Amino acid sequence: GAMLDVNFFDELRIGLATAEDIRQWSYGEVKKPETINYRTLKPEKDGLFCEKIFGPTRDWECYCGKYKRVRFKGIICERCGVEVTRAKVRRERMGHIELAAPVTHIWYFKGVPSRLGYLLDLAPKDLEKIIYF
Amino acid sequence: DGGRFATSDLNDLYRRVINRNNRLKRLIDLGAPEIIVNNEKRMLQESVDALFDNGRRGRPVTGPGNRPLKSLSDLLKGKQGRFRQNLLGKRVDYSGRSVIVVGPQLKLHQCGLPKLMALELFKPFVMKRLVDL
Amino acid sequence: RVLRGSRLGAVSYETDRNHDLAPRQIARYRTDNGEEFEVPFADDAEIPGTWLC
Amino acid sequence: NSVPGAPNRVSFAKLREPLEVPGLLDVQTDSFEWLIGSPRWRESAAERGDVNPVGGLEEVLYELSPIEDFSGSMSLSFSDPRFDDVKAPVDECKDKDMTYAAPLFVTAEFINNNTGEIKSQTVFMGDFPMMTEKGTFIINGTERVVVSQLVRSPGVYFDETIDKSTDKTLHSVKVIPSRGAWLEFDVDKRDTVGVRIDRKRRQPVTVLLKALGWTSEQIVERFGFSEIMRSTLEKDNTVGTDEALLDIYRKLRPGEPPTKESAQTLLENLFFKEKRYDLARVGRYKVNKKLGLHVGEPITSSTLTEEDVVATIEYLVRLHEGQTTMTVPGGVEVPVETDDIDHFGNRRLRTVGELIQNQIRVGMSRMERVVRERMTTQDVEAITPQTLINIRPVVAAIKEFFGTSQLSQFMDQNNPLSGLTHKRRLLALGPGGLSRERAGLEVRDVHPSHYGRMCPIETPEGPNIGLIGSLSVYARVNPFGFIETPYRKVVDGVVSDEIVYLTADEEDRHVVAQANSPIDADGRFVEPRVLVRRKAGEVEYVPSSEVDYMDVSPRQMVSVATAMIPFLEHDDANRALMGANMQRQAVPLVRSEAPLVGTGMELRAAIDAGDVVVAEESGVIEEVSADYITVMHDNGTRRTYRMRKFARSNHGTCANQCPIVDAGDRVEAGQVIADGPCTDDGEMALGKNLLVAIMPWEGHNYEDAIILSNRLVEEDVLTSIHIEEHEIDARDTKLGAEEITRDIPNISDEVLADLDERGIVRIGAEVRDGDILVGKVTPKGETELTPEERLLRAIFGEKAREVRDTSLKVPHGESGKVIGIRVFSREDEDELPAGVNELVRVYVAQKRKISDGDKLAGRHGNKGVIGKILPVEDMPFLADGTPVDIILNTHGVPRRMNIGQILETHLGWCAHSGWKVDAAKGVPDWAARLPDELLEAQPNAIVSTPVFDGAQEAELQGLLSCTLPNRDGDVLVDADGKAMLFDGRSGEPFPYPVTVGYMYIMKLHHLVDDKIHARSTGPYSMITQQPLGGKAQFGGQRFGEMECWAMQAYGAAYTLQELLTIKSDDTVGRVKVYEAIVKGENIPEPGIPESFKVLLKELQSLCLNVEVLSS
Amino acid sequence: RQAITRAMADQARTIRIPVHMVEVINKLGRIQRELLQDLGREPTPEELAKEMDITPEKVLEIQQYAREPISLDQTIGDEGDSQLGDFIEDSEAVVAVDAVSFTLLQDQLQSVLDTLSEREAGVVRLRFGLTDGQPRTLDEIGQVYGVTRERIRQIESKTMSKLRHPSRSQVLRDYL
Ligand SMILES: C/C(=C\[C@H](C)CCCCC(=O)O)[C@@H]1O[C@@H]2C=C[C@@H]1OC(=O)\C=C/C=C\C=C\[C@H]1O[C@@H]3C[C@H]1O[C@@H](/C=C/C[C@H]1O[C@H](C[C@H](O)[C@H]1C)[C@@H](O)[C@@H](O)/C=C/CC/C=C/C2)[C@@H]3C
Ligand SMILES: [Zn+2]
Repeated sequence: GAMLDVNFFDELRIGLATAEDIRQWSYGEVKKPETINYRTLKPEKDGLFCEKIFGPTRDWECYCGKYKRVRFKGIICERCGVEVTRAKVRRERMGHIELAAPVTHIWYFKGVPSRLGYLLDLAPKDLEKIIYF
Repeated sequence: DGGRFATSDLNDLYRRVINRNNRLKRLIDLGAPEIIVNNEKRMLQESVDALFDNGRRGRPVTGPGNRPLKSLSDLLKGKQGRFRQNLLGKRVDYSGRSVIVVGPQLKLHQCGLPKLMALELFKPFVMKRLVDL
Repeated sequence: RVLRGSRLGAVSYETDRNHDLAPRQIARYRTDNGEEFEVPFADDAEIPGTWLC
Repeated sequence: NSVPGAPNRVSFAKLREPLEVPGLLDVQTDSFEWLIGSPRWRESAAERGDVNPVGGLEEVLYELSPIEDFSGSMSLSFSDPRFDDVKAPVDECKDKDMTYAAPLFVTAEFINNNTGEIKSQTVFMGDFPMMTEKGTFIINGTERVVVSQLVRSPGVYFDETIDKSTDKTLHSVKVIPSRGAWLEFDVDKRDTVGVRIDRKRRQPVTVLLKALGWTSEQIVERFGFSEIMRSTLEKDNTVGTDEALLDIYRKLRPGEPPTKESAQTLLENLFFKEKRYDLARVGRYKVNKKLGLHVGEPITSSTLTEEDVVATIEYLVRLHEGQTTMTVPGGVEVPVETDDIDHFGNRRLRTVGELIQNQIRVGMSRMERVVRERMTTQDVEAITPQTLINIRPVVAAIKEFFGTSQLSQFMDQNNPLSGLTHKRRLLALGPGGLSRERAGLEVRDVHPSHYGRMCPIETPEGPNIGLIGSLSVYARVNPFGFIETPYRKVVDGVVSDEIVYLTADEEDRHVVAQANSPIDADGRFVEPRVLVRRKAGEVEYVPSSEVDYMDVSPRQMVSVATAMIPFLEHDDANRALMGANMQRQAVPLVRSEAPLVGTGMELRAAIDAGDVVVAEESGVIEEVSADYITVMHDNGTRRTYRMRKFARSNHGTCANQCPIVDAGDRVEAGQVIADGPCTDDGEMALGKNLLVAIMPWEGHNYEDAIILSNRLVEEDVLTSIHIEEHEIDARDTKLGAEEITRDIPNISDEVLADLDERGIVRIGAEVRDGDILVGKVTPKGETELTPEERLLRAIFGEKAREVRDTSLKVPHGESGKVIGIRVFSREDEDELPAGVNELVRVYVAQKRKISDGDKLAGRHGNKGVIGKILPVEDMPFLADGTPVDIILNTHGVPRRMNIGQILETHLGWCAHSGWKVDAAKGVPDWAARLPDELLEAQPNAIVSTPVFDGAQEAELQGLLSCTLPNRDGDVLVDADGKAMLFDGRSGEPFPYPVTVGYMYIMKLHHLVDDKIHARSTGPYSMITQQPLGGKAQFGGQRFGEMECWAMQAYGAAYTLQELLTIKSDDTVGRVKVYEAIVKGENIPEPGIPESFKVLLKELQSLCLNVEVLSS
Repeated sequence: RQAITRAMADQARTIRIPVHMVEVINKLGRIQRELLQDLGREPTPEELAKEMDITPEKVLEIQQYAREPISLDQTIGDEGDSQLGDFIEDSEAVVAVDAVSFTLLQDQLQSVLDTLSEREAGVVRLRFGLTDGQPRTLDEIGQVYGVTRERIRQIESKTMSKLRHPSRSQVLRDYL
C-alpha cells in the first residue's frame, strides 16, 4: 500500500499508530513553544513552524538564503538546515513531540466502555486514579 | 491588513504540551520531590487529553471570552468537523447565481442567460477563441 | 469589505526539472543510539561532522 | 385634520374617533429620558402621582449607594449623576465617526468610619451615548437603534401539568425574581413536595420550615388541612429546627464542615436581605398584587418575606387541591388560579432604558468589586474617589453593549417607514430569554391579550415568525414596563370620552365592546345585544349595561406599517403579512409621488418617523433655497433648516430633502416644510400610482410575474438612487509605508486619466467596472525575478518597480458618477486607527432604472419580479389610446385570497377619474352612510379608506356607477369595473372586457445587480482550498449535500467528480484545467482532492495509522 | 515572584516576546491606564512618548507588538456554522491565469529565439540562464564559445538591437 497518491486504492485500512510509527513519520522533534519571531516574522528555530522541521515558506529557498533556485533541489543547506523544496510540503510533513513521561490516549480511556479498563479488566475510576496519579 | 495575525487555536494547545514537557524534563534532570514531578506529569496528561479532545475530561479548556479551544477531535466530530463538512459539499468555480424570470418564448431545451453573466462564466473559452482569431 | 490574508512566504511558478539539478553529495550520519541518517548536502558544501538529525 | 400642512385627504371614515394617534416614538424617548431623569420626564412622572420619581441612573446609584469596606471602617457613597452637553452635534459625529456622546458627572463621596471626613469629589463617570431627536443612537457614525425586548416579568407563576401515568395534576410554581436565585415549590410523583431549590436535587417543605425555625405544630397551623401536609409532616425525615438548618446548610455547601448560625442567616442573605437578591419594584408589585398582602402600603421590600413564602406554598397546595380563592392570615382574598406566562400581565417589556440600566448595573458591579478590593489595600488619609474608582470597566460595558450586542442594531432605513418599524419592535425571546432554536411555537402563537398590545399581522416570514412582533398603534408603555392600551369607558350604555389606559390585568377584570357598534350619536348603543370580548379570551353577546370599556377606535390591534394597507378587512392574514413586510422594503424613487388611495396613517406616520424636517415654531418663510430654509419667527428670531441632500442611508439609498414651501409662505408649528425620501406633500409615498389590467398576457405574467410598459423606464417613474461607499486606507508596514499617489507601476496614463494629481478620482468622474479610484502603492520589497522577466525587462529597459501596486479598484458591476471624496489623514491630526496614515472614502452613485428582474409588489403582498418590459406600442391599451402600465396575473388573485387589491384597483380608478353622484333624488340609498363632501370628486383626488372602517361593496359599486368621463364623452370603465382593451400587439379588441384601475405599487430593495453574481476564477479560501463564496468576492455557489444526492441519482459520476475535485479543491488540477482550456486541449484527469488529504493528515495527527492500500 | 513574572513574560503569548519588550509593554499599559484614569479622556501617543521619555514612533511599534492575535476558530459570522477562517482571501495563492500566461510567454519567447541565429540564441540563453537557471557571464560564454568576452558583448549589443524592433516584439510588449 502506497501513499504516493496515484488515484487508485480500492482499500483503506485504518488502525492504531504505534509510537514507532509516530517517530517514523516525523521530520525531527519540535522542541520549543516559539511560533514566529515578533520582529522578523520568520519561523523560529525548532519551534512550531520551524522550516528545518517542516519545510520552506519561500519556493525553493533555503532559510539563510544561500541556495535559492531550483537547480539546488532535494538537498539541504548546511548552514540553515532547511531542505530546499516547494512550499506546499509544509502542508504535508508532520513533526513529533518526544515525551519524558508516557501518556495514555484519551480515546481509549474516556470511552464507553473504556477499552483500557476492558483490556485490563479494571474500573474506569481505577484509571482515573492511576493516570491522574 | 495592518499585521493582524490570526492563529488557529491548536498552537496554544501545542504550546501548553511543549511547555509542560520541557518543564517536566527540566524537573526530572534537576531532581525534585515526587509530588512536584507527579503533578507536572498529571498536568502534561491533562494537556494532551485536552489537545486531542478539549472537554472530554473535566472542564473544557477555554480562552478569551471563555470560548473553548477547538481541539483536534473538534475537527472531526460535530457539524464543523471534517466528515460532516466534507459531506456537506464545497463551493465550486465556474458557477454563478441570479434571480429568474419567465421565458415564455424559449424552447424546452433552452434557458436564457444574461450576457454580463455568461461572459463571466465562459471567460476561458472566450479567451481561447478570440486569441485563436 | 472582504478581509484578505497572506501566509508570509514566497510563491514562485517554475518548471520542476527532475533532470537539470545541482549535483550533490550524500553524508551518512550516525546518532547516539546508532541510528543511520543520510542528509543530502550539496556538492560544493562543507559537511559538518555533527548534525541535528 | 388637526395638522396644519396636511393634504386634503378625504376619508370614508364613518366612525369618529376622539383619541388621536400618540407620539409614535414615545416608547424610545420616554424610556431614555426616564433613564436620564430629564426634567421633562421628572414633571411628567410627578403628574401621575409618584411622589419619589427616580431616574434609572439614580436608581442604579442609590442601589449601589453606599459602598462600605469589609470591616465597616469606611464608606463610599454615590450621588447625583448629572450631564454636560453633547461633545459634538449630530451630523458632525456622523461624519467623523464619533459616537454622539455626553459626559457623566457624579458627586461621589467617600467617608471614613474611623475618624470621619467627607471626601466629596466630582468623578467624571464616562462619555454617555445620548439618544438623538429621532430616538436613535449614533455609534461610530452609523445610526444605531436599540430594540425593545419582551421577557417574563419576575414573580410567582403557578403552573401545573397532569402526568400521563398516575393522572395526578402535579402543581409547580417558579418564584423567579429579578437578579436572584430560583426557589420553587413543586410537587413530586408521590404526595410530597418539590421544594428542591436552584436545582439542589431534593427538598421537602419541612426542612425549610424548620430551617425557618418553626416546629411541626407550627407547620400544622400553617399547613393544616391537607393530605399533602399530613404526608409531608410524616415524610419530613429530618426533624429539629437547627437540625433542618444544618441540613439545608449541608445541602447548600457540600464539601465543607457546616455551622448552624450561618445557616439561619445565609437563608436571610440569599433571599431576605436586599443586597444580593432583589426582585424589582415591578415584580414586587406583581407579587403584592398576586397575593394582596401589601395592598395598603406602597411598593418596597425588594427581597422576600416568610409570610409571602408560606402564602405561596399555601396557594400551591390549594391549587393542587383546586380552590377558588385564598385569603392568607394577614391578607385580603385573591382568586386561586393557574398562571399563563403568555398573558401580557406576566410578560413585561424591557425597553432601551431598562437595557442600558442593566448594563450600567453590571458595569457598576464589576467596578465595585475593584473598589472593595482596593479599599483594604489602600492606606488611610491618602485616598480619594478619583484614587478609588475605575470607570474603565463601566465605559467598556457601555461600549460593549452599544457595539457588538444583539439588541443594538443598524437602523434599517431604506425608507422612513422602515425606520419607524425598526423602532417599536418587540423581541420575544433572545438575550436574557429563550433561544430561537430552543423555543417552540407556544411563543410563536398569538395569545388573545395581544389585541391592542402587539400586532398579530406584522412579523418576519422566515423562521422568526411571531418572535418579532411590532408594537400596536395606540399602545403605551407603563412605568412598570407593561403595555397599556387605551379604552373609552362606557357607563350605563353611554360610552364617555374618559379615555382610560388599561393593562392586561384590568383588561381581564372587565369586558370590552367594539368600535363597530352602533352608537346613538349621544353615547348609548341602539341595540341591547353587543359584541364583546370575554375576559377569558372569548367572544360573547352581552346586554348593553354590563360593558364598562370600549375600544378607542378600530385598527387598535394593528401595526404602524400594517395600518397603511387599505382594504385590510377584505385581505387574508397571510397576504397581509407579506404586504406589511413588503411596506418596509420599498426604495425611495426620484419623484416620490403620493398614493391616490391610502389610509389616514400616512401623514402622521411620515411626520413622526423623523425623516421630514418639520416647521418647529409658527412663522413666515424669510428665504427658501435648495439646501436650507430660513424661517422668520413671529418674534425677531431666525432659524435655518439645513437639508441633507443626497445623504447615504444604511442600505445605499438616497435621503434627499426637497423643500415644499416658497418665499412668502407663512408656516405653522408642526408643519411639514420639506419632504424626505419617500414622502410627497407631507404624507407617506412608497411608490407610484399605476394603470393596471388583470389579464393574463402571453405567458409573460406567468406564475406571479409582472410586465411593465416602457413608459416607466423612459419617463423615470421607477428610478431609485444607490449611493455606494468605497473606502481604502493608507497604513504603514514592515517594509515601510503604503502611499497614495498618481504613480502606479507598469500602468498606462489611459486608465490614469481620470484620477487627480494626488491619486484620488475627482468629483463627477464616471467610473465603470475595474477602474481605479484611489491610486495606492505599497513597498513590495526586492525579490529575485524569473529569468524571462529579467530578459523582458532588459529588452524594454524598464526597472523592477520595487513597490507593489495594491490600488483600490472599483469592483465588479458597480458604476456611476463619483459624488464625494471623504478623505482623512493622520498627518492632518484627526483621530485614526493604529498605523493608518490616511483614510479615504469615495461615494459612487448609480441612478438605477427599473429593469427585468427587479422585485415589484403591491400593497397586499402580491409581489413578483418584472418579467419583461414591453415597448409602449405593443402594450394593451385602453380604448381612448391610453396604454396600461403593468399587467398582473389573474390566477394569483383568487387562490391567495387577497382581493383587497382588486377592491383597491376599482377604488383607484374611481379616485383617478373622479365622480359626481346625482343630486336629483339627493342621496341614493347606497350613499346613505357615505359621508358628505364625497358625493362629488375632482379627478386625481386622493382619498383614504381607513383600516377597519372604510369603503364597502355597495358604496364602491354605486360610486363606480357615476364615474365622469375623461375629456370627451367616454365612460371608459363600465359599472362592472371592466373595460374594453384593444391588443397593442395583434390589433384586435380583446373579446371580453378586462378589469382596470390605478393600483399603487412600489419597487422593492431586491434589485438584480444586488443579486446577479458569477465567477469563473477568483479568490480562494485560506485554510481550505475552496473558492471563497460570497458576493463581496467573485464567489462560487455552495454545491450542497442534496445536489450531490441528485447528481448521484442521475448516475452522472464524471460531473460529480469534476464538481468535487477540479472546480473545488484539486490545486494542481485547477491550473491544468485552465491550461487545457486556453490551449484548447482535453481536460486532464482529476487528482486527489485537497480536503481528503487534510482529513488524512488530521487522522495521522490523531495517532491513527491510516494505511491506504492499493493491492 | 521573579520566576512567576519570567514565566508570564515568556509563555503567555502565542508569539514569543523577549522579556524587556514585555516589560516596556507593561509599563506602557500601566502608564496608559493611569493616564486614561487621571486625565479623564484618552491619552495621545505623543503625550505617552513624552511620559515614557521615548519617541512616538517607538510607542507605535510597541503598540503594534502589543496586539495579541485572534483565533480563526470563532463563530464570527451570524451563522454558528459560519467560520471566520473561510472568509480570508488567500492573496498568496495561485492566481492561475498568470501561470498559464507565464508558460505561454515561455513558449513564445522560445519561438522568438528560434527566429534568430544559433550563436545569438545560445548567447542569450546562457547569458540570462534561461535554459538551466544559471546566468553565466560573457567570459563563460566565450569560454564555451572560443572567442573573446568583448566579442560576447558585441554579440549582446547586436542581439539587443535585434530584439528592439517593435515589429518583432509587439507580441512581447503585450506580455507585460
Ligand atoms: C435574527 C435576528 C436578526 C436578523 C439579522 C434580522 C431580523 C429579521 C428581519 C426580517 O426577516 O424581518 C435577531 O436580531 C436581534 C436579536 C436576535 C436575532 O439575532 C441574530 O441572530 C442576528 C444578529 C444580532 C445583532 C447584529 C448587530 C449588527 O449585525 C448588523 C448590524 C447590527 O445589527 C443588524 C441589523 C439588522 C436590521 C434588520 O432589520 C430588518 C430588515 C433587515 O433584515 C435588517 C436590515 C427589519 O425588518 C427590522 O424591522 C427588523 C429588526 C429585528 C428586530 C430586533 C433584532 C435583535 C446588521 C446586520
Ligand atoms: Zn538557508
